Amino acid sequence: QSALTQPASVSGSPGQSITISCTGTTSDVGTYNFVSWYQQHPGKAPKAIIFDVTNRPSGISNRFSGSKFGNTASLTISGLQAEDEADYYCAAYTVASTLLFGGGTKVTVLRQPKAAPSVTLFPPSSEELQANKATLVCLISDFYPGAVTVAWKADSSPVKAGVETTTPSKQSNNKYAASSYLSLTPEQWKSHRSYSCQVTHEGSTVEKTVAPT
Amino acid sequence: EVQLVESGGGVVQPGGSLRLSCVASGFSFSDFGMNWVRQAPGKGLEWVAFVPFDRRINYYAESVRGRFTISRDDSKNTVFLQMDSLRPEDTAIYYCAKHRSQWNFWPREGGLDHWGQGTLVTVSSASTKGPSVFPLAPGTAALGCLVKDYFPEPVTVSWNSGALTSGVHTFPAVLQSSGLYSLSSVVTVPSSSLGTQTYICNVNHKPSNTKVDKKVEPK
Repeated sequence: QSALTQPASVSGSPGQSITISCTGTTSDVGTYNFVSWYQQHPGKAPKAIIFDVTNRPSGISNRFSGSKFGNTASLTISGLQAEDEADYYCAAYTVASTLLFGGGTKVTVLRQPKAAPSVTLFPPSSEELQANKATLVCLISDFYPGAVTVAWKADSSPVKAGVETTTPSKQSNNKYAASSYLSLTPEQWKSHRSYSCQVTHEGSTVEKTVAPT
Repeated sequence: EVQLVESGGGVVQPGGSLRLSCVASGFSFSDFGMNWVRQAPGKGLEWVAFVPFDRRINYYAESVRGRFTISRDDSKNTVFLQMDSLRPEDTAIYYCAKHRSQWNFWPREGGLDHWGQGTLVTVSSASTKGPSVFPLAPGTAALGCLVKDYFPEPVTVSWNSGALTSGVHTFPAVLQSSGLYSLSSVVTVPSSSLGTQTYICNVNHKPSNTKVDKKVEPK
């Protein structure tokens, strides 16, 4: 019942080829040849590009093509162009007669250097504490391509309660920014030795820590 | 050209009900099945429901089964989504989507060939409520303002009444488990200016006639 599995992020240079994967089980992708792909540019409706594993509607460039093998479907884009930059979604018909969408993949057409994020971790201000609330703010800035995942550590244990992360959007300087919030009580904040914001970008991880001092 | 026009989305309390419409033209409406698909802002697509071209059986995602009801009125080229027992996690943009294959009784062959621009449904139990603004205190430095617990959208944030624009970034709002919005606005500045230069964020929340100015300082 969870989304079909897709890579978070995939990127290539103009001219290159990339393939996105979509992995299900014998309950959907493995049994049925009714896998479709959709393209969605930011703030726009999705647009169909591939149906029934391999077929292409009229109007869709044939640089796009699809295949399947076992529990994995694949979309392949060749001769990568700037306009191909978008999110890509697969979807599979299931044995329950439902349609199951994958988690999506951000496809970046590389037009600038890879840039690791700068992370600044803000403890709750004193004013917020006076108001009986505590929010840790994790500011993530200057990264390319625009995809990260954020993890919060309390002292040394994982925490995902009261976390809220925005999705990367462009900054004025043309790189990406994102933010994550950890809400908790002043008791929680004062009790632990530390809290940590962990940001993962292109297989790399940068970490910031704050302590009530 | 195929046209799909959704409407009816808006704010509704948890446990409440709301009914979306999709009016369609540019194809023979009665020969195709229709779908509803949803997307929480900046998240992935999630298939909601399908109604076949001619009465038979409607299919639903497990997450909406028993609460949601799809249907159609061919006489007006309209598909409906009746949403009852709304939960906060139902907040999403709802798209209406034509099924590609003619005369099909399952959302099967062909995928979804055309989609509308969508309608936004916000599931919160909250009313007009002004933000509380807290400072995020700072060779470069990051400083900012946390704009907390307001409803509904939007706020707007300037720095120093507009004179400061370089290195500014106002994030998108997050809807919290409380049914309220929070955003941050940030400026990256020269460390060497922290003592001398004054940084004030101006937070405007039109829905409540609230403006807040907050000088943010080191330490």
